Amino acid sequence: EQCEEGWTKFQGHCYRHFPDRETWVDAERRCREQQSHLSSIVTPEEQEFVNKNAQDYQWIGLNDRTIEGDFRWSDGHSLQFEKWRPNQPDNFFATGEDCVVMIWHERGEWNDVPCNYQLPFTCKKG
Amino acid sequence: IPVIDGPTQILVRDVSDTVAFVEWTPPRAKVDFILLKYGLVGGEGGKTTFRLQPPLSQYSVQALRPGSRYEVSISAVRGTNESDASSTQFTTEIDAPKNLRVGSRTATSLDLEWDNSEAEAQEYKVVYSTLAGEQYHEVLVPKGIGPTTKTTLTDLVPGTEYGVGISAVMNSKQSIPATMNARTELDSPRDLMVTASSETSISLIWTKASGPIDHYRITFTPSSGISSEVTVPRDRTSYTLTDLEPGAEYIISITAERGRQQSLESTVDAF
Ligand SMILES: [Ca+2]
Ligand SMILES: [Ca+2]
Ligand SMILES: [Ca+2]
Repeated sequence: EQCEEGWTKFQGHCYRHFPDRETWVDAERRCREQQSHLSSIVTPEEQEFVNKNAQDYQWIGLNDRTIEGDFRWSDGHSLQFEKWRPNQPDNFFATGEDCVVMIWHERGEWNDVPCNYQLPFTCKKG
Repeated sequence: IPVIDGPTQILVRDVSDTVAFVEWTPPRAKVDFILLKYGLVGGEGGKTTFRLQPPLSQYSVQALRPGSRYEVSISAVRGTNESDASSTQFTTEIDAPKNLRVGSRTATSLDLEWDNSEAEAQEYKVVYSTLAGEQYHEVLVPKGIGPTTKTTLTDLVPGTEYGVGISAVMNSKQSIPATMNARTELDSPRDLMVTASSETSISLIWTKASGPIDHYRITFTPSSGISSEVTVPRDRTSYTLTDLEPGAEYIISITAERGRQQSLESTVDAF
């Protein structure tokens, strides 16, 4: 609506990087305590901003936890922009490789990884 | 000689590390209950028996020991007459190690420790990579003596996030891997020293930090509170300060930065 204390505004939505490392479910559960979701990325400009604002490996809201191979945003947005690392997603580890991290030094490109990993994250609401 | 016939063609179709799904085709004629018996093949054993209702042609057996060989049999009883038993053997999968942790982190190494599996594993396969998801490194770690096994991963890139998977190994068989992540520290510049020590300027040298950084940051403090800062690109290995008090007896710190991470400090004095 304008932008709260600790959040910063980009193209209609408000954003907050949390440095504390959490599992993907706990990160998403934290985001939802603030009426929010792990960030979805729908345009290149949003990629660049969310990467540039964090400058760190971080969870985003993309995951294939309910149907293996079928990546979806935690906030229900359709998947219309993708920026995967070479050969990803690959479901490398058969246990729980269903959650997506932004590799910040590689243009913020995405890798699917174990959801039990503990990583920083960015939340997003309107 | 079993008067009455019973259930046959027993099958174990799927097996985790502590669970087996047992399946069989039911007896043709009347039977008032079914017996399912199972236990370790290793003599020091004893069987568990469940009495099941005749409709059932399947049952999930639970709380089994990982990496162990079991016998399972199924039969029928009617009055005082037990039928023939259909029996098969099967082996539970190897369980993944539990409680992975990191101890010492440095710029180029991570110390890992985990609880040994309940199953017999002579070795652990440790598989790792940065989260950028390049090709993985692999390492066989002999089982530690106690309840625990340790290893140290070396020659890692500073300031980066690694994903690690550890599998218990006996024979050609593997448990699924257990996973965790860890961040290496950022490497520090060492041996920052004086080259010149003039009344207006100080020409510093320093041992280059290692691995990918963005820039160095020299902070210089003469008086109690007031402290100023400068930046220096990756390439550089020396800088000259220029705006200072005359012979002011500083103490100067340098640090490497990449993204949100900074390295530990280095320091010498200048007069
Ligand atoms: Ca999955
Ligand atoms: Ca997956
Ligand atoms: Ca992957």
